[PDB]
Amino acid sequence: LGIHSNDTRDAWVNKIAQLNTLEKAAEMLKQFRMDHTTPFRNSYELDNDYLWIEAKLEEKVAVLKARAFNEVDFRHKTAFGEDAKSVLDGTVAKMNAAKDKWEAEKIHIGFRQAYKPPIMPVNYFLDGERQLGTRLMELRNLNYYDTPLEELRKQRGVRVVHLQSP
Amino acid sequence: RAPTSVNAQEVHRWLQSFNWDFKNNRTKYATKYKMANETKEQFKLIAKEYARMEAVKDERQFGSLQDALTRLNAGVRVHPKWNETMKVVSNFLEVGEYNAIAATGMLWDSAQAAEQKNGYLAQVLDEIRHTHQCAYVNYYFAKNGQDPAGHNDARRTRTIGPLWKGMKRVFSDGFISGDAVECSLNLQLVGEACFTNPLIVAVTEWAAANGDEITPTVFLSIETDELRHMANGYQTVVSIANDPASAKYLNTDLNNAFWTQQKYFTPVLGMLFEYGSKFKVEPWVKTWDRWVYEDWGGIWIGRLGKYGVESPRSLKDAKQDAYWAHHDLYLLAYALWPTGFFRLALPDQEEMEWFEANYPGWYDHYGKIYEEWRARGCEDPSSGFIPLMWFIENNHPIYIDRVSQVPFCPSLAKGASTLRVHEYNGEMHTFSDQWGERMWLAEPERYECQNIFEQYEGRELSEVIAELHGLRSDGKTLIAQPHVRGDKLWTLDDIKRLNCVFKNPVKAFN
Amino acid sequence: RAPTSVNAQEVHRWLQSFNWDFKNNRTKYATKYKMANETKEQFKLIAKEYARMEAVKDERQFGSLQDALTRLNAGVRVHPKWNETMKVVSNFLEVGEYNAIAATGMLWDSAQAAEQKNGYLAQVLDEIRHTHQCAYVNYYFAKNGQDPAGHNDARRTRTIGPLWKGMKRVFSDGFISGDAVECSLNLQLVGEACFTNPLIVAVTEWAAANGDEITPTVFLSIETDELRHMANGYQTVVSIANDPASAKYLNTDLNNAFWTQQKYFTPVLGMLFEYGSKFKVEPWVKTWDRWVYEDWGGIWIGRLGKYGVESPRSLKDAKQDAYWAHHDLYLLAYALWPTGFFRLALPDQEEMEWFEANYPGWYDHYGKIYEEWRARGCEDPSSGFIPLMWFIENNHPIYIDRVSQVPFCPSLAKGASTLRVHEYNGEMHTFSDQWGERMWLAEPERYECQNIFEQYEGRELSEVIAELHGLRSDGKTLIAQPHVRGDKLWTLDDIKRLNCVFKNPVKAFN
Amino acid sequence: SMLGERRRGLTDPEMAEVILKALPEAPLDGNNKMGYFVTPRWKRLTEYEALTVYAQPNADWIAGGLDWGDWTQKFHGGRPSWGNETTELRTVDWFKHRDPLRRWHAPYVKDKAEEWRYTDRFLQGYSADGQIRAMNPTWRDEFINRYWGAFLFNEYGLFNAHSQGAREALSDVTRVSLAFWGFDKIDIAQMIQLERGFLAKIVPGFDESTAVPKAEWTNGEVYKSARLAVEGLWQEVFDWNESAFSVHAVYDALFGQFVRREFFQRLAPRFGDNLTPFFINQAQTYFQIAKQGVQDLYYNCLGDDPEFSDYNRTVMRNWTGKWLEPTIAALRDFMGLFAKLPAGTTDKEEITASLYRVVDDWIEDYASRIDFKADRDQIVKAVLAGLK
Amino acid sequence: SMLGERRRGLTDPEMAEVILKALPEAPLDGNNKMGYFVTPRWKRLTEYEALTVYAQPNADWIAGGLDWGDWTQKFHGGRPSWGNETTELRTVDWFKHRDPLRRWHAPYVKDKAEEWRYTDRFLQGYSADGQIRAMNPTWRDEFINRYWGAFLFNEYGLFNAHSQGAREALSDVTRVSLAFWGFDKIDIAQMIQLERGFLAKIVPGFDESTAVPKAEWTNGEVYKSARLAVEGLWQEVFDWNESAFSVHAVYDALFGQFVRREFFQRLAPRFGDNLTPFFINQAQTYFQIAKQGVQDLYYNCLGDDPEFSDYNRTVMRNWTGKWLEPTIAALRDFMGLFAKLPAGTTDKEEITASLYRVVDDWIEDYASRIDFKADRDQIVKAVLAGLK
Ligand SMILES: [Ca+2]
Ligand SMILES: [Ca+2]
Repeated sequence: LGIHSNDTRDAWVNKIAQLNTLEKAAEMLKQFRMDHTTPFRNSYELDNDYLWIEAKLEEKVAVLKARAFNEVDFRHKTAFGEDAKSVLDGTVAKMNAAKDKWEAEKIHIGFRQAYKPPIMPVNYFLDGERQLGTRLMELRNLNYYDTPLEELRKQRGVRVVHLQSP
Repeated sequence: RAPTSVNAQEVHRWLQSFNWDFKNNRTKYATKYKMANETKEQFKLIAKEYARMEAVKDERQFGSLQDALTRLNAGVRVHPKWNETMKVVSNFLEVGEYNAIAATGMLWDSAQAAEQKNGYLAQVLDEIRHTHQCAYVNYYFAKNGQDPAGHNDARRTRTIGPLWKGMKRVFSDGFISGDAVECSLNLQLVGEACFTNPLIVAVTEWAAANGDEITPTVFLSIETDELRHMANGYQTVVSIANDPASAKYLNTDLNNAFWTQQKYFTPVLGMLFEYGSKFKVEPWVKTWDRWVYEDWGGIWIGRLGKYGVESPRSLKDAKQDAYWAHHDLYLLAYALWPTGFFRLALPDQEEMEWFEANYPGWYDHYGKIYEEWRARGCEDPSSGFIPLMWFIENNHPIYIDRVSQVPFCPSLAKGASTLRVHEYNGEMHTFSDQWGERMWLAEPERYECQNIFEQYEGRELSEVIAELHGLRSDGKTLIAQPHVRGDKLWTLDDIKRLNCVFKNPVKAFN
Repeated sequence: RAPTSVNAQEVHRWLQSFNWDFKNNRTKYATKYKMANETKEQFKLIAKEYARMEAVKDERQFGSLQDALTRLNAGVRVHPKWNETMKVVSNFLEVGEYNAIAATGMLWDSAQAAEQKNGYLAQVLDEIRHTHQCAYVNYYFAKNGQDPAGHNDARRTRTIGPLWKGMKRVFSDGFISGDAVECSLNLQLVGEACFTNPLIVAVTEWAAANGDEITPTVFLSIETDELRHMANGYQTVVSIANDPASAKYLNTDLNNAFWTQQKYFTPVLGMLFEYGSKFKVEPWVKTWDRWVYEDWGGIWIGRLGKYGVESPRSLKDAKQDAYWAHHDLYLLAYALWPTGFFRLALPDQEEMEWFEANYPGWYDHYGKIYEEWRARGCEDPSSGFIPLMWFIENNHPIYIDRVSQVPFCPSLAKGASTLRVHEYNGEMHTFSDQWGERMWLAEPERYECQNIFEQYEGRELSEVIAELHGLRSDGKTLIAQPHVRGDKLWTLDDIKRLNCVFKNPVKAFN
Repeated sequence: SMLGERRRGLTDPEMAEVILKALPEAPLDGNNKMGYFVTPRWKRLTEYEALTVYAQPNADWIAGGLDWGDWTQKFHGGRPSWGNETTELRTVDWFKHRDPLRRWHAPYVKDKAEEWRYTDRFLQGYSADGQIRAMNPTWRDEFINRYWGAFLFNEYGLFNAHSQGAREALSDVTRVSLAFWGFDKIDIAQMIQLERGFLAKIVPGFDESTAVPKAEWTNGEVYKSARLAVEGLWQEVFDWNESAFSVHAVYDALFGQFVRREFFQRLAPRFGDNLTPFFINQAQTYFQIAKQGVQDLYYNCLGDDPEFSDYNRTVMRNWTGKWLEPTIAALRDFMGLFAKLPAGTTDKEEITASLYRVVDDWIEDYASRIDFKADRDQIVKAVLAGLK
Repeated sequence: SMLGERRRGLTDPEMAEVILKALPEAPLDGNNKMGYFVTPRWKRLTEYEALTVYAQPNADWIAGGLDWGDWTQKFHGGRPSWGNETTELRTVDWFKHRDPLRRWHAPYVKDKAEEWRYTDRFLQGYSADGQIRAMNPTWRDEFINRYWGAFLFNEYGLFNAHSQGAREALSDVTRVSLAFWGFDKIDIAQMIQLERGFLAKIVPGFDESTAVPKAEWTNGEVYKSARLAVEGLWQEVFDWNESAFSVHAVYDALFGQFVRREFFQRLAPRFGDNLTPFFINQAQTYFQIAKQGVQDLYYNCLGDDPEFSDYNRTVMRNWTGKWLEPTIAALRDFMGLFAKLPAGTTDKEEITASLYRVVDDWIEDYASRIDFKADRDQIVKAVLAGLK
């Protein structure tokens, strides 16, 4: 029950083995990424294992999507029937139609949370990564320092717990 | 029928034309900059001339190592403290060199000019060479040294300690995660130009002073390759200088790059040098000021000034926090000695005198603490005392900066003592400076690195060590030690008897 | 279609068949023996593989020399006395190895079996390797050492002195002048086996003890080549054992070859070791006894008894001398110090104790003489005294063995001190022993080497030195010196002032 | 000074006296083997593995990793420095791979350096020997200064296709092999160019510019489809493995081998040309070297993974099909090159004989490994369906 | 023990201190260049010249010697260890020679070692590439195994012709060059056997035994006069310069160059053999390397000697006439081999043109250097009479 081997991990191991459907496993992954990844995750309860769990989960979805899609689909269709390129161009669209860094970052993180392989084919995903990621930076790094920490903390919406500076 | 041939230069002359145009002939990586496809590289080399000049270097290096140095028992006649220090220096530089392999591969993909790609390619191969060279140093000291433990398994025993995390930030993730240009700065523009290059030479000086002729033989060779890494970095700023984004994002990326690197190396390097040796070469203070302020933040950055490159706005901050950084950190590294993969020693009388002479005030603070820990038996397994306990007793929390991963103790530090805590979506975050805080506030998803106190929460100390293999071949004695002598070595049991259980320091604010 | 290749042994298996029969397919050199054309070799090499294994050794060697050893300033940190000894040791060995080049080419010519030729061939190239290796040691010491003179020009300054003449006999003419088989005995069966391998190792030991890591690096590599060489000497015996003449001549040539080598190397190697060093490894006598008497006088000589080979009938007189010969010789070498290309030192206080301890009676003989010479001011340039003068005043003529070239003073010696003077067809000849004397009586025309007294007769000392370039670059200071200190070095003028005029000691006889 | 002012702990009496005094009577651990915890691919652990395995700091969540936790700094968006998300293939451990030639940086540059220096020596001898004389003028100024040359841009393209792998590879062993596969490719391309620069030096009027060979590659019809396949492999694939696989186990195995081994390695001589074959020997030696690595990774390691064997083969068969077609095209457009060859140079039975060798080798060394059911005659028919 | 028992003066505190104490403040001479007295052939003295020149202890009575006096021990009868009496050529200084490649032992075995390791790599790439499949069986089993095979004995014999020069060479620079010229020859012979051994491994039924090529050499017709010339050069010539000169500047420059380049190199390619040309590139590189040294010694140093120029040229012209006849006989007999080729392989015009090439190169690189009046048509005509 430590760093690399623990009940929590063992739990999901057994929990994942029960997935006999691409749809189920695919959805679970989605819900897992919504519940345990990124700063916007729903909870930090699995902070010490979610990364290792998520992979054991991408695995199942990987194997299943394999023994389910046909070549053309495995290369162009998400494990959700979604048309990879469609979603891609669809997201880059909203990204470039973003008013500010706050809007931008919200799209990118959601994109990764929803279509991270084995959901979307890696080819499209990383192509998105280079497009979305680029835009995100452009907005963020523009007058990166202009805002004062006080204000920035407010914009980020953090809850200042303690401050000390001599 | 005169004997004739063609050299690399005569071929490279056509290398630029090797690349052609076509729809998606562009980078696969996110970047706010546009690398000019008309950019040239400095050295007109082809794969074959590259291999040759490197093979020649290899001959001398390995020749010295396998022959004369071995005959002179060079892997043994080095001071114990330094034998330990190299477990960290060599292996930590290894990952830095290794990640640099991916970073330059990424840069190579970023460049559109045939020559700029070729230039980065040379480094890809250089960084692989450097990974293997640093690996060889630990390999050699493991094979022929006074204490193989750590040298022989650093790749996995490194993961037990907190110092390793920060290394992955400056020389791993900071090398490949983010804008290719941002990664380029962390690597070549700031990392290598400001620290690595000078560091590499310095390491050879401290090594020689302590009887280590192994490291100079390897690092000086690595050093010869640096001239190209510098070339690549300078070319990065050139290939994007004429881009409108440059005047819009360069500096920010540079300042952030500068702070990122100095945040870790400022404390760590000075620590390794001054505390991981017996004989000293020069006070880390005069060294840092020369490297950072003079050379880099002046002579080097100044030359890029004609491209809009400005001095890091955090330079004032960095210097003000640097003075005691390394001294402040060793207290933490020693207090947490059981989590390492190397053995540490407390300053001896000459050293304490050396420290006080060079850093007035050192003894009244650090010196007295070390004498207290020692008199109390921090070196003796039978004392039942580990300095971490003293921090708990005197209510001196130790935090891990969520961004740079550098351990810090505001309540005790003679250096920076600012502490900023924030809660966000059910998770607490601790920061040690304003630059790192801003980096987090703006890019929350770029920094979610779990700290040791978070991963080891509630875990008993000897269990973490055992699980991560922090033991010697006898399965009982720890790799890490609070002294560098040959007797009275701490065993896993000695640690278990302590019943030290980790706690997430941030929760005290709940 | 699996990746395949062919190795050396796979080719060598057919090398024996390369030679073919034809009328004139016979040796071009005179010889009493017949080498069987079915004779095989020990190592199954081919040109390319030989090159590769030697290339590998060169990398380590030159790698060590060019890198670590150079960084450690190993060229300088050697005892002054040893730096000098190596001027003689490396250059003299250089010619032994060089003549071995032609010597083995002659054996390669003599052998009829393709494999036996190939064995000798591998040695012809090795001897070229060895010439260049010994040349490198002198080259390295001149480039990086404390006194380049002599190291930088021994190839011409060696000719001024008498110790050099004997060298060309044992390790030059004795290797190529005479019956191919006789030449092989001088070089291999006795030369290498009895003196040269044990010597090489001994030299590396004395070198290390005296701070020299250059010589061990090179000589230890030379040493690795001798494996195939020991094989050449053995098969030479095999190639002629089944020959009627073998029984009739093998033992006579072996005896002569044995005496030839011992006569010069015993006193000279012993001299260079004990008098040409500060730190001692072991008394020359026991270093000898082990070689010549045990390990070779029975261990190596007995093994070949299955071929008709026997024990050297002169071994008695050889042993009955290896005790004092070197001490006898140093008196002479020092007395004639202005005839060398190296600097010599009088034994110091500690040394005399060592000498007297390991050789009782040493002090009452050699010790007291050195003390007087010191009083006479032999070390000081203004004394106007050269130990040679002492021998003149005390009626102690110094002769040169017409055969071995070894200088000897019968009236003051403790080794073989039996002067024999003959007159033949208008010429005088001086012998120091009954073996060399027999050699000359039987082979007058083989030994007509003019000695230094004959060539220098009527010549003023300083003139010979000047004519033969025995000066340093300042064109004034002598290369040779009576002491090894950095100040008060003798100049050409200091010698001229002595007005020492050579005379042939044998002209006194009526 | 003669002794210098810097005192060294190894040779300085005082300092070494201190060091010696601080030393333990014996090593503090008898285990003097670095990488002793690594699982050997062979009898005993090799220097290659010790120096390479686990150099990459992956955490356990990236199959094989031994570290723990997230990266310290990720990309804007959250993309990990290295992640499972950069390739479709899955494995129990990314550190399983092993370059059969056990090449770490030292042996690699040593081997290439020997070739470089020999190459130099050779050229100097070729020129001295005047072997150029026996060389058909046409072939020289045409099939080499144009068709062979133009091929350099092809090798350069496959070289660049390795960029992403260098960055995205999930382990040290794979990254090192990948880097060497790509590095060998730009080498060859530079070699092709070196010959032209050479021919220039010994054939007055011979232009070493890439102008012609490039123009031919960019606009020509000879390699038209070839270039299209290249650009696709290089710039349209974002999966580091799919790229390496498709490049070495498909395009270069088929088109590459044919162009190198069945066109120039089989014709240059006929026109009195031993020069070009000297360099092709290198490229071929390199091809075979790289091949052993590709097989171990994609077949021995991934294709035979005790957990994702089927899964991976499926992906490779898919990528195989995905790129077999573009490769076939490239070949066809190439077939149209013989038509420019003088009469008698080569018939159709041969051209057919060669094409069949490639496919058979390709099927035997690659296709059969992932069970990609291929049809030799159809492929050949398809490819061959484009002559004259 | 960890430290060991042996104390070294460089690292042992006590001993090192005693040593450092005895050291002079600075070097006792600032001339740190060994061999400074050697007259440099080029701008500055080279490592090659320093490590080599004057290593041979010749006295002044052997032109260029710096020593004095007779040898210490001579042969029974009185013959000197080395002496003027071993060669007809005379010079003002036997140490004037310089290998233009400046090869001392280290550089020599290094380049050969590179070539060796690459050869191994090449053979491995070659066998794995399966190129042996397209090589003509008859060419392989007949011309390579038997005729190319028999040529190894020719190379071996020429190697052996250097044995006496190794012993008698009057200077280190010549001894070294001569030794390397000879060593390269046995290397080529061993490479011919290596190829046969390689073929035995990748070709079912190919016999690597030397019995066949040896029987061809000793009893065949094609090489009869070549063998007779070789036997003569090796065992009937006692003059070390006549041997080296006649071997490289007459026999191997005419016969050797024709066989290696104008026959095997020229025709192997036509039979799908890229294997043999690989090794021939080595032999030709070596031939050209030796040629530079040969030209320097016999033309630059001896044929142009400021004192014995006329004399040496007379002697060398004498030797050229002496060995040109047996060499023509060798070529004449070799012409027989062409009648054994498959019809259409080559023709009388090509054969003639190729003879003219070797003869023209020979007249230019050698004959003309000593004013030897050679009639190219006369030579070729004499040789062609051998065509069946
Ligand atoms: Ca008389
Ligand atoms: Ca006939």
